[PDB]
Amino acid sequence: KVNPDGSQVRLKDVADVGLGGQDYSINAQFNGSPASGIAIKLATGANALDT
Amino acid sequence: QTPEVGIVTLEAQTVTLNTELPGRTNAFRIAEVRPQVNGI
Amino acid sequence: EDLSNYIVSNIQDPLSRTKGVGDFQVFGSQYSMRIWLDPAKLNSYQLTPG
Amino acid sequence: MLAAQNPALQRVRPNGMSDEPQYKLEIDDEKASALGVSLADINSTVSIAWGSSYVNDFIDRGRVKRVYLQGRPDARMNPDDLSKWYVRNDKGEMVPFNAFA
Amino acid sequence: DVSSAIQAQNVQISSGQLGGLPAVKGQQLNATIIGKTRLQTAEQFENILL
Amino acid sequence: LVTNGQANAMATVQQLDPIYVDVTQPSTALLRLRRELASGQLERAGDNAAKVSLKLEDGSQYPLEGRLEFSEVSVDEGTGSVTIRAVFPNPNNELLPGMFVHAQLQEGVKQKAILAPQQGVTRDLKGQATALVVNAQNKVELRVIKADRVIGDKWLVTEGLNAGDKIITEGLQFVQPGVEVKTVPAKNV
Amino acid sequence: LVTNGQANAMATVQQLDPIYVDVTQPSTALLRLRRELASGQLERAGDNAAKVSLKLEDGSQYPLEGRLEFSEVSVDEGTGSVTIRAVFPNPNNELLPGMFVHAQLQEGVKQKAILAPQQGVTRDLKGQATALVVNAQNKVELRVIKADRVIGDKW
Repeated sequence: KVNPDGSQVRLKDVADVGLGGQDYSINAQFNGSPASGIAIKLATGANALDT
Repeated sequence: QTPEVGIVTLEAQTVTLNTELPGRTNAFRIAEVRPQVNGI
Repeated sequence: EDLSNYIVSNIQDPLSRTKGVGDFQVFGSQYSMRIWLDPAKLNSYQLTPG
Repeated sequence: MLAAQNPALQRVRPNGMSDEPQYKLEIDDEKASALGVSLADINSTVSIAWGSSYVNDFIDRGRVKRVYLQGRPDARMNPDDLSKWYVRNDKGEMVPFNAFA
Repeated sequence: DVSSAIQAQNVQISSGQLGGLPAVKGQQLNATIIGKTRLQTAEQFENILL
Repeated sequence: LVTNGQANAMATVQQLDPIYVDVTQPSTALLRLRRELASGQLERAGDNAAKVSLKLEDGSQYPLEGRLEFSEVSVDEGTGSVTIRAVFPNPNNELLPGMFVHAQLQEGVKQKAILAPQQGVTRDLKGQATALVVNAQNKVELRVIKADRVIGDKWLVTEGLNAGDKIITEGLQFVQPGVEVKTVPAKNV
Repeated sequence: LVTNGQANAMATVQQLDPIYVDVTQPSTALLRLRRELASGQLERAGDNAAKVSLKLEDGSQYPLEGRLEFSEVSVDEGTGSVTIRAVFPNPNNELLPGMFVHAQLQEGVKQKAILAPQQGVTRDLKGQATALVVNAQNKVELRVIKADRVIGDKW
């Protein structure tokens, strides 16, 4: 919002913005260290070794 | 065999810290004429 | 979150166009810049989150 | 309970989840509409400030990603922090949730 | 006005969660918020404000 | 027809040889300024503590300058902004009352303001500002710094970087953090 | 031109060496507070029923402390809130009239209260809170409980 006398508000004054995840629900860890991954499921009607 | 980097060493320096503020001008002396008498 | 962002933004799609991968399950997700509101400074300027 | 004692069965197990406590707040629409607060502004306020709504998308390093909008982890935590969120009515002032919910 | 009222009285609000991630470091409360819910009986659409 | 004491005007009579400017700053910046003065980090401006430089509607700098006065004790309700009044001389009528201008009032001086160039600062994947620094024994290193504001065409870093240290400006596409290389002074000094 | 008793002002001559801080509070919370203070569950005693010690908009504390004045007897029909003003001294113009502040007015204490952690209590099918308790002969029995306020991470 901004009044016509020149005084405005910004999103930096209302909220604290910043980049992060879109869902903090699941976050794995491998062998002690922080990690992540992508669990791959196989397509049906196809073998596993070529995939 | 190892490439070189173009570098700029920085040292201490004083600054002035300007800030920018919006807002519109108004005149020093506005005197809108008002009649304080009646007639045509 | 950063090395989940890396796999979602770079590794996932070439690993998804490949032969015989039907569905993924990414443990985590990418970046998405979030706007963390607080109602104190939201009352300070007479504003609603809409 | 009836199947844990049957000796022909082993490791009988629920595949679901044992159920949680759930905080169901009672929005009083009558007092909300009697104080001038519109009934869509309260829905938008609750949905954005609690449920991390979806608005539009932004570009970072050539790949399009999305933008979420949710209240801070301080004023979202326990049922004492339901009272912090404020809703503007049709007059122009701010009306708290603990006045009518 | 009646259509825009009953598009706003019986909405199924995605109404968040107590202690949803991310949380304050060191608090162990979790409960699902049930906000509004869509009405069921005839005596519940009977009490719709206009 | 005209009656005794009308509400509307009749003919606006005004002079323009000085012209006021009504700029507004938010109260968060004023409270941060009051916190930085009492601490040992920032100081009073001094002798030239009152000059203000005007940026016009088009962006070109107004050549003359004036003084500011009475940072007002009142503050608005629905916006929360402290108004600041400045006075500008105007010999040739370039300024008109009603333009949307940007004043530039100064505050404070920094004693140890560690100050990095612009082409040595590049954002990483997270979104925070980082710069490449060589070590004492000639090897590069990445540091997480914080860039508060930019002045001229050079960043004003606050933490992370230090006094007398070094920042790579030319030759950024051949280095990653860890490879050992030797110091060579660049072009822009 | 000016006239006798015009609408708009000409100059606002404020003094602010003490200040007033109008502080809102919704009527439902004050009604619940009057209920639980008229009950024997809680008491308000001591000299600390008048200190406020407000904090500013950005979370910075205010170094002085003030005194709590009257409470307004009537709520506002557009917001449902009483106003409770207070008096604060600022010797060097620390805060300006018209800001947004948070009062921290101390309600009262509860002498010899017990706190249960959040890992212990879990709700029942009706809505009654309960907590499993080990007896003196080391047998677990069920006991209902009434925990409604969370402080820290303990009910």
